[PDB]
Amino acid sequence: ELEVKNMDMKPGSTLKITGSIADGTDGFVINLGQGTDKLNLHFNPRFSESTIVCNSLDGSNWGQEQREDHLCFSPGSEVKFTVTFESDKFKVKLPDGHELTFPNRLGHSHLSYLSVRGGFNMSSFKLKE
Amino acid sequence: ELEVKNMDMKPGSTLKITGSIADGTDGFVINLGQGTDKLNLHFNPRFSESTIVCNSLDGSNWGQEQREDHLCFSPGSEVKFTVTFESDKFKVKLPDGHELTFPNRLGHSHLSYLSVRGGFNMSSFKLKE
Ligand SMILES: OC[C@H]1O[C@@H](O[C@H]2[C@H](O)[C@@H](O)[C@H](O)O[C@@H]2CO)[C@H](O)[C@@H](O)[C@H]1O
Ligand SMILES: OC[C@H]1O[C@@H](O[C@H]2[C@H](O)[C@@H](O)[C@H](O)O[C@@H]2CO)[C@H](O)[C@@H](O)[C@H]1O
Repeated sequence: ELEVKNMDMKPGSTLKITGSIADGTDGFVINLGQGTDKLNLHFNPRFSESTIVCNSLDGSNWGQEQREDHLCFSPGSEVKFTVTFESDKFKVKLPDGHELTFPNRLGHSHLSYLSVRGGFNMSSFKLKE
Repeated sequence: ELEVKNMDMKPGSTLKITGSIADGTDGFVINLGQGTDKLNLHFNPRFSESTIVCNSLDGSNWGQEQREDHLCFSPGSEVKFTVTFESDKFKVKLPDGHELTFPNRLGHSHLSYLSVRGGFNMSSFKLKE
């Protein structure tokens, strides 16, 4: 339920998130955007469905749902995701090395809100230039 | 206006902040507390007065002000602060190992709100128990 607010994530920067995935959890959520009603990227690993459902949020309506069946990490372990923001798109680097890519459909050249929902408890985040 | 809402900082754990002091600023603030109304530790380095002002704020009530002139850093530099929360006091470890201490006046055994004002651009946040 943690929520970082008013950060300055410009294009080219890299956000490094390390946290722990609660035992026996269905999944979790990492939201990046301008605010709660505007999520440029909604990274959501569903252990239940065995997928990483990524999607965007523009107020009330979600965008087309994209899915990646490359859930190669487990609960009980503390892992790290490295998502690098780029005007054109985001590249999330999964803990097992596999890079993902989600489009910046909302045209936002600046992120400022992050929120950790679900069974993930992040111990630290690092914003690189 | 940067604010980390919803953290789970209990006594014993340690927050480890890192950032850049904006060139030309007169100071910056790091608030640790229950919210905007309740601040258990208001950490404020004044380059304009060359001290570090520490105080507590119970909604409207600002406690007795503490001033520590061990302000051995300047703007344009990257500093590191380590805040250990003992339920009885806050111990702030300055960039140069010098340790400060501020009594937990509001008697809380949990901190869930961080906020940064002033000319400090935060790059790291690590919280571990
Ligand atoms: O799209 C991300 C969004 O999905 C919601 O659930 C979807 C579900 O993934 C989809 O298969 C179904 O058709 O619609 C549901 C929404 O009504 C989640 O509830 C939400 O948290 C996001 O993860
Ligand atoms: O106690 C922290 C608190 O300080 C206020 O500033 C004081 C200042 O310390 C004092 O020298 C001056 O005489 O009065 C000011 C206002 O009462 C800040 O206004 C407040 O934001 C905190 O930083």
